[PDB]
Amino acid sequence: PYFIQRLFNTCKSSLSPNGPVSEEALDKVRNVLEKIKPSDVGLEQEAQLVRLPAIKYLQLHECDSFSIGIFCMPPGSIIPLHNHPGMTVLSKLVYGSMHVKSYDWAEPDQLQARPAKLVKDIDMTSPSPATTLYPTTGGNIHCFKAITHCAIFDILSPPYSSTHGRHCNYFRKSPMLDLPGEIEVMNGEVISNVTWLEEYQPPDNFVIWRVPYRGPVIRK
Ligand SMILES: [Fe+3]
Repeated sequence: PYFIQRLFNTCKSSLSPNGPVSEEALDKVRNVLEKIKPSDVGLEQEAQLVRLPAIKYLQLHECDSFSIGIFCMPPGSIIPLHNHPGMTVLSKLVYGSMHVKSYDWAEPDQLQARPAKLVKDIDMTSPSPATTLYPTTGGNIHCFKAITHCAIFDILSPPYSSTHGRHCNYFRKSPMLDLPGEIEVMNGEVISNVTWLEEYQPPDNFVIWRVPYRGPVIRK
C-alpha cells in the first residue's frame, strides 16, 4: 500500500481545482509516479501478457482537484484523438509498448478546421519516463495506439468536467483541402507540417469498459 498511498498523498498536497499549485509541486508528483511498478496498482498479472478490442478504464480516484485512472489496452486498440481543455496531465507507461501522437494548436484560442502543430509521433516502451501535458503545450491533443498489452497511469488536474466546460473533445483531420501545410503566426513564427483538425463525435467502434480497481487500497 506504500506507493499508491504516497502518490495519492502527494497529489492532495500538490494539486488544486485550478491545476498544479506550482511546477515544483508537480515535479514532486512526477518523482513519486516515476517509481511505479505493476504490483503497486495490482497489475502484475496483466503485466506478464506483454508478448475492435475493448479498453479497460480503472478509476482510482476522482475529486475536484484531480483524477487518477489507468487504461489497460490490448494490442492494436486505439484511444482516438482528443484534448484536455485547461488541464495538466501527468502520465506514465506502467508496462508494455504503445504509440503516442500529439499536437498543440498553432495559435491561441479565439466547429471549423483549426491548424495544429505536431509535438510527438513515437513509440514508447517500458520503462519510459513520465510525460506531462499542459493546457497549451506538451501536446494537449493526443491519441494512443497499443503495440503490446500496455497500461497508462494518468493523473489529471483539474479533472474533466462537462458542467465546468472541460469536455473530452475528439478530433479528426479535416477532409477539406486547399489548406496550407505551412503557416506564419504571431511574432513571425513559421510553423511547418501543420495538421488541420476539426471536432467530431468518436466512432461507435470506441468502447471503454469501466472496471473496478483491485490493487492496494487508498485511504482517502
Ligand atoms: Fe488524454
